[PDB]
Amino acid sequence: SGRGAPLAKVVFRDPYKYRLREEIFIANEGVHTGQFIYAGKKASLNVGNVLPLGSVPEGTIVSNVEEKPGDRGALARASGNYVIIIGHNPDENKTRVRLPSGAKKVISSDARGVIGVIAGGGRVDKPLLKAGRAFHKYRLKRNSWPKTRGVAMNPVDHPHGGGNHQHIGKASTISRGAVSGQKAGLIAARRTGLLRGSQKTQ
Amino acid sequence: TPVTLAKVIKVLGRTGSRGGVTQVRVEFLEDTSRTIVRNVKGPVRENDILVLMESEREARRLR
Amino acid sequence: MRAKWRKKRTRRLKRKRRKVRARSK
Amino acid sequence: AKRTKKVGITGKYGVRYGSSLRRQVKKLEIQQHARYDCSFCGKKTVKRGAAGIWTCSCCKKTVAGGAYTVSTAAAATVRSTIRRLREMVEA
Amino acid sequence: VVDPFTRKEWFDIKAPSTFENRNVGKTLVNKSTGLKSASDALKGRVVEVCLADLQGSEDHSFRKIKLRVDEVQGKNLLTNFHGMDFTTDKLRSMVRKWQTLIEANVTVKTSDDYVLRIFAIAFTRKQANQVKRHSYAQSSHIRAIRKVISEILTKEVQGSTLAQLTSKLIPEVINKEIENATKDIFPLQNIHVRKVKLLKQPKFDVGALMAL
Amino acid sequence: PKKRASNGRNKKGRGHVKPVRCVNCSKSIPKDKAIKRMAIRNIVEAAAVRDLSEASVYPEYALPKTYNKLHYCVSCAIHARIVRVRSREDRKNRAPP
Amino acid sequence: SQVFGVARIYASFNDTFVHVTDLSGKETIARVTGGMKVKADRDESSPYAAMLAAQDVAAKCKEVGITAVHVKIRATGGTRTKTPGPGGQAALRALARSGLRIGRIEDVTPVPSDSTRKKGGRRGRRL
RNA sequence: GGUGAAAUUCUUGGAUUUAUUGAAGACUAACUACUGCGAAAGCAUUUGCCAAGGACGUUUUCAUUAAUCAAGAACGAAAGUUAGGGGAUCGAAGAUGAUCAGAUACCGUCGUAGUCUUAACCAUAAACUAUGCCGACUAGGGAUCGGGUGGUGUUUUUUUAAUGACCCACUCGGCACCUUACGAGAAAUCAAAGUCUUUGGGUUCUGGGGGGAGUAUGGUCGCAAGGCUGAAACUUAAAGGAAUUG
RNA sequence: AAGAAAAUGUUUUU
Ligand SMILES: [K+]
Ligand SMILES: [K+]
Ligand SMILES: [K+]
Ligand SMILES: [Mg+2]
Ligand SMILES: [Mg+2]
Ligand SMILES: [Mg+2]
Ligand SMILES: [Mg+2]
Ligand SMILES: [Mg+2]
Ligand SMILES: [Mg+2]
Ligand SMILES: [Mg+2]
Ligand SMILES: [Mg+2]
Ligand SMILES: [Mg+2]
Ligand SMILES: [Mg+2]
Ligand SMILES: [Mg+2]
Ligand SMILES: [Mg+2]
Ligand SMILES: [Mg+2]
Ligand SMILES: [Mg+2]
Ligand SMILES: [Mg+2]
Ligand SMILES: [Mg+2]
Ligand SMILES: [Mg+2]
Ligand SMILES: [Mg+2]
Ligand SMILES: [Zn+2]
Ligand SMILES: [Zn+2]
Repeated sequence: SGRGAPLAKVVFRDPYKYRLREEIFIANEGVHTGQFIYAGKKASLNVGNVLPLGSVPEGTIVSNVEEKPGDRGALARASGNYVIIIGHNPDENKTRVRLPSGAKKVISSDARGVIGVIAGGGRVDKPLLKAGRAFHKYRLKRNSWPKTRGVAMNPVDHPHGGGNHQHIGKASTISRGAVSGQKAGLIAARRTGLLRGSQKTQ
Repeated sequence: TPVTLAKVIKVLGRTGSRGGVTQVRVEFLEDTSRTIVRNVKGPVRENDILVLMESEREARRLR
Repeated sequence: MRAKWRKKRTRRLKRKRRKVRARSK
Repeated sequence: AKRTKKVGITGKYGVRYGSSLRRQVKKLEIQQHARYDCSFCGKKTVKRGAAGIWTCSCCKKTVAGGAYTVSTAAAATVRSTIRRLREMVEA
Repeated sequence: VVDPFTRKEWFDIKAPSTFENRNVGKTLVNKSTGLKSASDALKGRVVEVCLADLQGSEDHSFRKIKLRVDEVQGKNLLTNFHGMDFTTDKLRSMVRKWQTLIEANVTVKTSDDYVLRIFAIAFTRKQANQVKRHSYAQSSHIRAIRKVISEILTKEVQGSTLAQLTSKLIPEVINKEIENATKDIFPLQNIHVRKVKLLKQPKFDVGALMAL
Repeated sequence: PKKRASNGRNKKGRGHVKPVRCVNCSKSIPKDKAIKRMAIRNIVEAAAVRDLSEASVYPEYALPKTYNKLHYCVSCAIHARIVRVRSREDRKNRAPP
Repeated sequence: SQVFGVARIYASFNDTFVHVTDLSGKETIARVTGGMKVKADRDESSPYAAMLAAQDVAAKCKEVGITAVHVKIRATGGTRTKTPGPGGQAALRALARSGLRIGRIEDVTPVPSDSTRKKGGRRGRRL
């Protein structure tokens, strides 16, 4: 509930006690029930396996990537999202990766990730098409919907409120150094207007 | 100042937009077993001694 | 006038005429 | 008889929400409700549960897939890339 | 104001184990210091040196050899085979019009651990009494020739180590074998093994490195 | 009327030929219509073949040649004098000079 | 008896590079261009500028300890020219005349098995 | 770096160049040709799988089952549209630099859409050989692609020979070419554009001086851009084709 | 190898 990507329940044996330990992975697309998942440094490069970032070749696509060794997954967890291994640094062992947003990050080679892409991709390509469907989407996430426009409020309620016409009144670009209650609008905007140009700035 | 002199052994032809220079196949006085083509603007004939600032400079035709 | 650009001008005139026709009823 | 000319599945939406949005919803709903070939038992019995989950009514195997189709182009490309890298590593 | 070449020390490359001659030349690198070792700066360098310069015989003016540094032993860079390539001038001279060019390539693992891709070329030629002025192939014979060449290369590699494949490439016996096995299809004047590319190296294994 | 009997190109029985780019101006021209001249030029002439031979360390080096196939558009070929306008009778002579 | 380096004459149009390096190519020795020798913004490709640059590079090579160079000539290559500029020839001749020994002439102009789309549009530069 | 020359731009946070690796997407050089295949648009890396096809060979089979075709359909370059993927290069728009009298143009540096791909549309090109398809006949000549037949044929090893390549002769089919035209045409030119006032082998489509005009209106297809069908009022003595001399 | 600029010209009559 509240998550676009499905979860995969994976049962491991406890190496130190006779019992089973069940873990809740985020299922990578192509993983099926009854499949054997191999997690560790010596696991093979198959979809669904969990390997340290330093043990995979360049260009590998991974998911549920650790920012630090042992934090159990922080990056590329939403549906359809993935991280690409773009470089290795054997001395001072680090792995360069490209994040879903396009940012370049340097992670320890001991951090782990799951081979493949997060399942459930293409979810946002379907129009919600109904206020009710948006209602049920956020009903299972948090109380952040619906949103009243700040200009539709009174001056006591919001920086944008008031006036005989609905208008901001002052520049909606807000400085990063603003204080709480002033940060309404576009915070620390480098630019505004319809985006014309490319991504992946040099 | 580098010193080198040569002697024209053959006249190639007139050259330049206005025909002002002439191309000469010219053989160095010292180390005569070495020949280069040069551009000279004044009136020349065969068997004329010229003085060169540089030795290694291929003179090309003037379009 | 080049026939290609005359064709383009005629196409523009046709769209304008159709739009005015639709604005009228 | 053919009951609707072009709306198909989105005929339940009436005249609301706009033709273009209804068209996109038509495409993705047809994908979402189509029946698919099982890769394990060889039957056309794989249908979607919740988003991203595709269960076969026969042999009861469940596979993680796309939100509205069993296998996305992204996952096909990733499978090809991982196969190439795995073959390079083990060969 | 810096004059960086005073802080550089010279090394001599003892490149091969088996071609003809150990000494191929010298390289320079900064003097090893606390945080940037000369051995680390080296050991990744690749030198492309002519097989004619290896063998002393001018009939190897093409077929350049790639050798990358593996180890440092007292100002001596021991290398090993990294790849082989024809020269651009030789390749362009072989490529001529009014004849069919045949190109084959195979990916194969050597006998011990090495993964290589072999690029072989061949060219159609006229018979001695031929009157027709182009002598083209019918592309089914081309398929058969490519199959034969691929089989020959697959047999010659993977039954021999990297060193044995080097010692087999130098005398060019694979070319004669391809000639013999493809003569019954077309004359094929110009069989050559134009390129050997190293795709994957095994673990370093300085033990077999120190075979020179 | 029709200036050239077949066409200003060489394509009969094909319909389409993949284009090539002019070396001089980068104009897109079909491979058959482009004026193609092969250059086998000695890599170092410089009126200095003997000079390089003297400086060489190998006896009888047998210096190489540089090979380059140049494809020209009609306009660039005419301007750079790879081809010249010919009379009506001279146009029908396909033999090289 | 001789110490070999690599000459690496890149003769583009509008400029020429004479790049003497070690046999490996990682360590460089006196990369000098005709733009370093003449200042007009147009003469970088002049054979005189190329000769001066090659002479300076060869002098620095002789002061560093290099005796001979294996020459690698290349043009802009890729998708643009494939034809050496006017200055590479003069650079080679000046290197030969400046006392350095010359060996193993090679053309290493990057020639694609085919190209990305060439610059200029389909109709090309219309001057 | 770029140009004829510039300038925008990058650059001692090291530009350009060199070396070792790696990734992504496009594409398939040279070989490549008056060469091949396809109904056309088109199709150029290897290999495998799947079906398809022409030419030839045939003392095989059926026996008129055929040609061309309104209505009706399948495919249909590029650009363009919709939704995903991908987005290296080039690059409508746009941003800049210069030139200019002006230059939101040519030239220069970026760069969105697009360029690639899947699923759908669109159905147009100087979609050209500006030459409908089927059939018969009328010159000479040499090449070349595919098949077949023959030879005291050359070369290749199997062990006599034989497939392979090659030479010569013949033949069917094909892309074309050279000469001359009996002939044709206004001519350019044409082996079909000939067999035509000595006018008839079969059949489909289209045109009737130039504009207005592929426009108005109606219909129809398309999301749209637009496609198909398609006038007249009115105006005009020329417009046009080939060739000749300046 | 390449090499800057160049817009305009009333009607009828021969
Ligand atoms: K307000
Ligand atoms: K220039
Ligand atoms: K793009
Ligand atoms: Mg909102
Ligand atoms: Mg609101
Ligand atoms: Mg209110
Ligand atoms: Mg307030
Ligand atoms: Mg405020
Ligand atoms: Mg004309
Ligand atoms: Mg066409
Ligand atoms: Mg300059
Ligand atoms: Mg011009
Ligand atoms: Mg190719
Ligand atoms: Mg062919
Ligand atoms: Mg019809
Ligand atoms: Mg301006
Ligand atoms: Mg497209
Ligand atoms: Mg049409
Ligand atoms: Mg037509
Ligand atoms: Mg006329
Ligand atoms: Mg006048
Ligand atoms: Zn099943
Ligand atoms: Zn051009």
